[PDB]
Amino acid sequence: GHMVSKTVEVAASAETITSIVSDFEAYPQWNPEIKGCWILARYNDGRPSQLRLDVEIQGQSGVFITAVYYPAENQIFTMLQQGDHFTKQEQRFSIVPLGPDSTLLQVDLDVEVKLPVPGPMVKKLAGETLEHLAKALEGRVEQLT
Amino acid sequence: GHMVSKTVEVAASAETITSIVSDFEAYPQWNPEIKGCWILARYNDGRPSQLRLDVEIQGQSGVFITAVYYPAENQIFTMLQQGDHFTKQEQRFSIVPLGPDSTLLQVDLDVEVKLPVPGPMVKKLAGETLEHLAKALEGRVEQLTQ
Repeated sequence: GHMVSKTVEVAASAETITSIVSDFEAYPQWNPEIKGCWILARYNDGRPSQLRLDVEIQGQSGVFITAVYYPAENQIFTMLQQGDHFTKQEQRFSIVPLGPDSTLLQVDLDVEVKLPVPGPMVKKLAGETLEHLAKALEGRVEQLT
Repeated sequence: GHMVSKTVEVAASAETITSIVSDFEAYPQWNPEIKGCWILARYNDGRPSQLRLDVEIQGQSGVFITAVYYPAENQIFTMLQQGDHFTKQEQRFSIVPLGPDSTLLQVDLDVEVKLPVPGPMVKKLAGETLEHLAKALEGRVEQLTQ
């Protein structure tokens, strides 16, 4: 079980969506499956380079220690360093402008689990995570608009 | 949250104690309340520079992210960067050889808790943690010695 992807159109500008995806410590305010987030380290330009995320994995609480990379202007790439449940979690956000106030958010999620869970079930659970993330982001956009 | 200290004489060489204390990922094997420990980053010489420590108490999990320093050749100094319940946790291990086969372990622990727990109560709990580690290290030494 491995890479799943989700594209969703959001009713906000590309810079607003990039700001939401980049405001990691505000994740618990609008994402139900992230209960806490702490910036552990920052690059020399101040951008967060390492995070702690308190997450809910199928209802279990879990802790992720994650590295953050910035491939391009409207792109964010996170890489799990050590976490509960998963041996690998690589997530790429790509923010593609549509119109002045509309944006395509494209999310790739790349996971490997510690327990020998069957392939289709891993991709189903990762797809559900992206489905919920998109709905949570929609709510955050409406709250700020 | 004033600093608490513990000195214990251990019946093992300095190289044995240094190896036990430095083997961070083996901590769960001899500490019952530590469920996991992972090296997150290393210095350029390979020595770990950052750790994740998972503790469990009454089935309740806690996670600590700590930086590791080597201030002197016989010293290991850890500084909590972010953890549950604590705003500060600075712990220093100093390993000094005594006789041909025993060594002195010096541990200082300086903690701050998030809740407004009174100072004297924090230091009492920190002192209990050090006894607790000292007894656990004693067991690990006996388990690892001939």
